[PDB]
Amino acid sequence: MVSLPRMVYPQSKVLTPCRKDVLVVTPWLAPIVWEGTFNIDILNEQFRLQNTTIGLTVFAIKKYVAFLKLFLETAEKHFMVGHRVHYYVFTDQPAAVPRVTLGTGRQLSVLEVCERRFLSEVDYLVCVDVDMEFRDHVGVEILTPLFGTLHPGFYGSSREAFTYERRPQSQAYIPKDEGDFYYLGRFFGGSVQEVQRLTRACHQAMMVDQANGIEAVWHDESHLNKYLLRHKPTKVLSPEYLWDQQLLGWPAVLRKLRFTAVP
Ligand SMILES: CCCCCCO[C@@H]1O[C@H](CO)[C@H](O)[C@H](O)[C@H]1O[C@@H]1O[C@@H](C)[C@@H](O)[C@@H](O)[C@@H]1O
Ligand SMILES: O=c1ccn([C@@H]2O[C@H](COP(=O)(O)OP(=O)(O)O)[C@@H](O)[C@H]2O)c(=O)[nH]1
Ligand SMILES: [Hg+2]
Ligand SMILES: [Hg+2]
Ligand SMILES: [Hg+2]
Ligand SMILES: [Hg+2]
Repeated sequence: MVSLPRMVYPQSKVLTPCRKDVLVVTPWLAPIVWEGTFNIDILNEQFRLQNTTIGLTVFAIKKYVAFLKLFLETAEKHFMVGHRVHYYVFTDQPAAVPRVTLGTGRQLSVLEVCERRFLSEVDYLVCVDVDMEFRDHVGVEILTPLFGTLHPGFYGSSREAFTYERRPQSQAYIPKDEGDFYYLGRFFGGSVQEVQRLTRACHQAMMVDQANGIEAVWHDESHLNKYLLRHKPTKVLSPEYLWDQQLLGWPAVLRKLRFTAVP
């Protein structure tokens, strides 16, 4: 709505690709977020003017509560810094949640293990796994109605090699000649509405597979991929946003490693 203020930055070169080594836009015109493709100053202005609030959801059950401290501490240094953030930690051990110091405008809720609550408190929802840590900037450049993240182990793979559910009996089934990318189940999100639609669809699909006595090869991730195949994401995040340096190193194609597995 509101107009952006005067800003000074490099023009942008119509005749110069921002990247010559990677695909920066999908066939359905959704941007693929790589370092160098965005001016964070412009994006920060756009989202702050909207007083955007981002919700970050994580599940920490059983032995996984041990990952919370590093997860939250690093998020405080790299996730949506400058914007309103609301952390939602779902755990079976509320008292085991570390007391992490948060910056201003950021809050955390412990939910022991509602839907409409999200719609009321945040504009976007970012759903990630807790056994990770932020190592670099993860900001508003990822926000959009719906986004998936390229899985680090298959970004350069052909569709036939993707570990999609290949059994026709499963609702998550995807044949060999179908598929755009293999998205990681550990990092996805979008507007509250779109995220609830995705989780709702996947919940029902999994219920169907259950009754039929079948369980997708990679569970939630398998259904996520089926959903995103049929409902194209409005933005796709590159592997910079979901990596594992111990297992994959640090390729030249990745100018930054932002969110990674904890060794
Ligand atoms: C062909 C080489 C690929 C190496 C990565 C395999 O990653 C696993 O992929 C499956 C789907 O095929 C699941 O997504 C699984 O969760 C992935 O493992 C997890 O992510 C990788 C990157 C690594 O951090 C593992 O320790 C995780 O368990
Ligand atoms: O067999 C499993 C593996 C993971 N999880 C849950 O998934 C979350 C994060 O998943 P994972 O360990 O697969 O994360 P990744 O290494 O993919 O980041 C954990 O907090 C657990 O609550 C689970 O319930 N069962
Ligand atoms: Hg979520
Ligand atoms: Hg689904
Ligand atoms: Hg599900
Ligand atoms: Hg899903």
